[PDB]
Amino acid sequence: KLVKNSAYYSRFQTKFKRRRQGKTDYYARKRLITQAKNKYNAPKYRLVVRFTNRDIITQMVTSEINGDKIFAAAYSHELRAYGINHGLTNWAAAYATGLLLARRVLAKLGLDGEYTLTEAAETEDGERRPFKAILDVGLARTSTGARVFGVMKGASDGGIFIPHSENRFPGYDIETEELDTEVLKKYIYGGHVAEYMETLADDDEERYKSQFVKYIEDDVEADSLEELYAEAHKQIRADPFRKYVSDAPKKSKEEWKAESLKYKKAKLSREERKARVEAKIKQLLA
Amino acid sequence: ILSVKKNPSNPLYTQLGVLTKGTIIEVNVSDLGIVTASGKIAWGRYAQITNNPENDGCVNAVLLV
Amino acid sequence: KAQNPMRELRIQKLVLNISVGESGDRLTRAAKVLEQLSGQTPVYSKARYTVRQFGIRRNEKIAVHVTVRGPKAEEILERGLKVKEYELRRRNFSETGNFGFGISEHIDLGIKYDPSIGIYGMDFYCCMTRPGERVAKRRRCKSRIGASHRITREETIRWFKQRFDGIVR
Amino acid sequence: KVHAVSRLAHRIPGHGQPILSCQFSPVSSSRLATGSGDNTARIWDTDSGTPKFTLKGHTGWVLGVSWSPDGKYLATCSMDTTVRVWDPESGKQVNQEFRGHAKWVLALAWQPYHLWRDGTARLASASKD
Amino acid sequence: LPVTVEKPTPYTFDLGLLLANDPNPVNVPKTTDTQVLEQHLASVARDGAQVLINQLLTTTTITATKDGVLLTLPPPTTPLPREKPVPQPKPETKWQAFARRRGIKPKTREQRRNLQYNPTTGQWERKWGYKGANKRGETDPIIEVSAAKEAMRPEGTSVRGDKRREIRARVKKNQKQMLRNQRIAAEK
Amino acid sequence: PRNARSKRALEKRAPKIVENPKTCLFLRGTTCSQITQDAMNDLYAMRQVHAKRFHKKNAIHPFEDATSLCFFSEKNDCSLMVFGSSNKKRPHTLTFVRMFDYKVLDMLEFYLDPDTYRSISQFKTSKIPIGMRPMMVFAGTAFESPVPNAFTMAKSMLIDFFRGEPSDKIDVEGLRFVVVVTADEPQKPILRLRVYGIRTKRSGTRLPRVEVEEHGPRMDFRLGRMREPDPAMLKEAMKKAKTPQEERTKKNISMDLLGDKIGRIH
Amino acid sequence: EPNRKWFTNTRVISQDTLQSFREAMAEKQKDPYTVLLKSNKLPMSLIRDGPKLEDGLKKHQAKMTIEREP
RNA sequence: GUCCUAAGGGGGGCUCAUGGAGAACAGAAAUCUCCAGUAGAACAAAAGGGUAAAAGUCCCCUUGAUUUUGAUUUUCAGUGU
RNA sequence: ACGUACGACCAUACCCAGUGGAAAGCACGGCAUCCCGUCCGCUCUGCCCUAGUUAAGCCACUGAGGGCCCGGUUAGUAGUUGGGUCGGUGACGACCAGCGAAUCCCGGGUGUUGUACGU
Repeated sequence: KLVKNSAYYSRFQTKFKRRRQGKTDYYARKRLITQAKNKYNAPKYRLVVRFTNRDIITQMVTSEINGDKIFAAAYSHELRAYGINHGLTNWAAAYATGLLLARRVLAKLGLDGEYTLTEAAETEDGERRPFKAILDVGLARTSTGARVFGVMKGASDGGIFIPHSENRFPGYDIETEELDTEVLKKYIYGGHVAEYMETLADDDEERYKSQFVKYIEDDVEADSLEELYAEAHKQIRADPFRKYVSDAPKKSKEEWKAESLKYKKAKLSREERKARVEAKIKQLLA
Repeated sequence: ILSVKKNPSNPLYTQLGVLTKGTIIEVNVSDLGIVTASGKIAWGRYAQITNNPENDGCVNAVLLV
Repeated sequence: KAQNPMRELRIQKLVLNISVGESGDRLTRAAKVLEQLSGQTPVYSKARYTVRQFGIRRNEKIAVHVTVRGPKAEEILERGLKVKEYELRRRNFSETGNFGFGISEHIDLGIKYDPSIGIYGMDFYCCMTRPGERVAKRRRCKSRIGASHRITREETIRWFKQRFDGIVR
Repeated sequence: KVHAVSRLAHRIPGHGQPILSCQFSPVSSSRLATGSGDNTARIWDTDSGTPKFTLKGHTGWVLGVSWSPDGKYLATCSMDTTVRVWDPESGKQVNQEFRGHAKWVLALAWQPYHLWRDGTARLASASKD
Repeated sequence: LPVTVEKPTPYTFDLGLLLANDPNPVNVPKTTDTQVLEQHLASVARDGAQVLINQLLTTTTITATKDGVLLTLPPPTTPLPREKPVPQPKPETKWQAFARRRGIKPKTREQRRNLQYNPTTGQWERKWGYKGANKRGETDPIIEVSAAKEAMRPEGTSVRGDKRREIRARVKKNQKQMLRNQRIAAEK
Repeated sequence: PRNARSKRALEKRAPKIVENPKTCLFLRGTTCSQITQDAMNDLYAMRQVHAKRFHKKNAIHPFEDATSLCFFSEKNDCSLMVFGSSNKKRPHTLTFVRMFDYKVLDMLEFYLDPDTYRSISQFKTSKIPIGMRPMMVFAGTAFESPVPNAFTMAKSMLIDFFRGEPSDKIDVEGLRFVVVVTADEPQKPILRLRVYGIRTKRSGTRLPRVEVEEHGPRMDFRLGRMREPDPAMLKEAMKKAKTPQEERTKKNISMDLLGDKIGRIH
Repeated sequence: EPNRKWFTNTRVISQDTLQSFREAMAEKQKDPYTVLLKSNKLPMSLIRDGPKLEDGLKKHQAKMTIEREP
């Protein structure tokens, strides 16, 4: 018998579009955005961390009825302005991107005429409150040593109150329930990549050149990475909104509209469709 | 002493509040300087009587920590 | 567009299975044979249902298998086609592009006989796959493989002919 | 305006014994010095919550750590009747240990930076003797 | 520009529901201009929001905590219907009526614990449940059996299931009594 | 209920002294216009957290038989319902149903004006966050009738719809959206539903200056058919249970500032 | 029997509650026509005001002089 | 008549019944591989819309077998902490 | 306008096949020391962004067959209530109103949209 029949197609119920695309866990999303211990009607912020092949995407998101709003965004390709040109997806670049997003959020809020109800009803015994967000890892696996927690560590060190434990950081030992902060420092300043460079340079020179061809070409040694990332952190903390210009071709928005509309294929009209139907009928008759 | 929690011999002895050896009692621990993880002050804890009060004229207890 | 390097056929995995049908020492010896052939620990499979005719019970271990990837799978199925004299029959190749064959003596494969383990026959199944299979296997953005990218019975047949110099009857 | 500290920033392990003294650098809060009973002092980077340096060499509990007013030296006074001066941005000891106290050295005091004469710094150590 | 509005009849408030009631008439223009219509409606909305914000900021106490600035609200006063009836006491069961008539006091939580001390083994064990004292001996190696009782024992049955038989009988009796009480309560 | 999760569900569905927040079921008849569906979408967007939505067509006429509505309330634990329909006599109808003890307490029909209806997406403003309750403002003389009428019932139903979750405290940053319902006593009056976002400005005083900006939706209704509650069922539903944290006041017995029980002698 | 309830805090109190009880104890007045029917179990050593400074100095003056000069 | 570190709770990974094509014994029915599979399986209830990166099924951690406090609600208390 | 990250409606978006893709971005991809996890580095995790490639994913268009969604028609019709209101002793036959379907038929369509950053 045929499984895919008219009754099957009629009774079939599709999933959500992003579930079909495999991009959203709605089970996690409902408990992330619609559930709370306190019912004080306050806004909620989530730190969305996503990873691509060549980039790291960090966003600060609130949820509204017609779609999510992005309070601030930082990317690992913006890190070239602070001096990181290689390894934009590694754990250290994740830390630097999280730190950059933290500094941008604080600078946008001014914690680095219209005035708020908090300022209107502030009590004399009132103190500045930290900015709070909850981590959103999406579909990524939360194992010990993942880079979502590197982004979280960078943002927390930058000054965003993210509730977390420390058993998913690199260097944590589950037997002693203790965190090796030397290993954590090595990962923050990118020393694991440097040990990989030295190990390859000692054992397999061909793999060393093939994997780190850009490091050798731009003269980025293994021993310079610690002070390079430290200087990047200092520059991020100093100037969180530095402008970076890419090597991609630059045109205006209307020029890009014209460029894309020149390659867009238009949808056929009713007259053209009827003409094609008549031509097909004539071909079938002939 | 705040209360008598469990006399090991008899629930009637617990109800009467008999202080004997091995009795679990509730004591006021305000003077010991104990705080919880939330910052709250712990002023009531459990101790066990480690002597014979009828023979000694005093109640000696050990905190259960 | 078939000349593109990303449409090159290659072996994805080779699965070696032994279905002894009885739990205990025979299954243990079959697992030992699979382990010494492959280099990795095998997997015990349990019976789904209870069949009184076959003498099996639900949730009882009756079979053992190993999945092998990489050049190890290639050398093992090369040994198996050395055993089978590089001759395959048309029903062995599936409509989805995979194939397989079963042998009756693992001693013929190139391992020394031991009286402790005995003689076991066992079957090979090779899965053929073009690059781009991560699309249907990754957790995030999992989707289907395109129709032109799928491997057909004729494609795996002449791949076998040109690469392994075998005969298909 | 200084705002009230309300939450934990970092919890950094590494000392093997109870901590007896702590002091920030006068230059910035990014560098902290802690002297403990495990015969060591330690420089911490407080931005990332990581260790930076471990100053070893005392054979008693480091009862006191003290940054120089300009922030270029760190003095440690210990239970082993000694005082040592360390370079905080390299982690190495400056010259040798200071000898001459009979008993436990309990407190330190740098001369103020505007009073430094003869091209040098002066350090006062108070001891149990 | 003022932050206080004047109307012939004052507003009323229910700050528990954040509700402001405006009993003054809303003189909607009898025109066809949607612009001035929504302008008048927005003016009324602005007045209502203004008086509600003023009432909340003046007559609710303010507490500044680590979460933020909170206003302590009164309980709601606007009457609203419930979705389900108020809970009522259950009808008394046969045991509860008998205990009320005979003065039988309920057992204390320490008395009714599933724990007891076994002297012979010198250990703490459960009275019932998994490995309970009601199934004592069913896993021991050696059990003496009396000849008369084993002669009266039917064929196939063993002494290792007698306690399970008694437990099942007691469970069946308790279930029958519970079902009888449930049927009587459903009749009432 | 042998299963623990099923026992949890039954205990959640059981009546309580302090009730759970009410749930609204959104559903449509056999025929339903796109304007009615968009209105139901806007109301669901206002009430996403405590609503369930059906997506099929139901052959239900609420003022003829409501046994199916009682069955749906039974199955979904939904005490409020928004039921959409269409007809030649009434082209755009939103039927609000309020339930009690899985039985129909009362019902009211709203007739939507198709020409003045504006959806949420037609206003280009920042929208309300998910789960955040708005404040409510009811304006006009139609809500102060001495006799209970359709406008009083509409006020009660809209308050119960936009009630949200009860809370003794609220953050001052959660006072940013207001829902205004305007209706006048008198040929049939028009009940107007608007949603605004609140902006505050300095005015030189302690109290800020409130300015509003339209958020959507824009709704115009004419009140139609109404099913009133029975008096006994209304009395039972309007009974207010007393919390166990509410002390029964005893004569000459009080609790002082240190918690001691104090007696009074005259 | 071994039980985890023996090693936990039976009574806890917060700093806000302690401050409120301190304010209440400061604002306590005496009324002859009010009778105490049931005492509230409170950590009264943390609530009651401390002894006077002259008493606190005098109560340790003897031991202080003996420690200074044996 | 047997077996079980009990159930439960939280977190994580996976997708089921079935059909087609294939693989020594293996043949309608044993195990393994691929494809198609709105759930047509399982688990609960008695849907006229229960659940699919789960409420299904396997791993990790707890298993402590019914905690403490209360001037509050209801009932009782000649043994009223 | 195109791409990406979160989304809102949740098939006009789904099931199957073909053609094309400037720019960048996604993606396939390369390597298993360290973090981490499997029978299998298949998945997960880490390192590279160099090199190959648009073959697949993805996007746009087209095509059948289904499916799905709108508007009219059905039609104020069947049917349901109402001596309702007129006769009929009454039951009922019209009429009056209130509610109020569906099948069939016709026509159209095969996704709109928010935030942020880029091309």
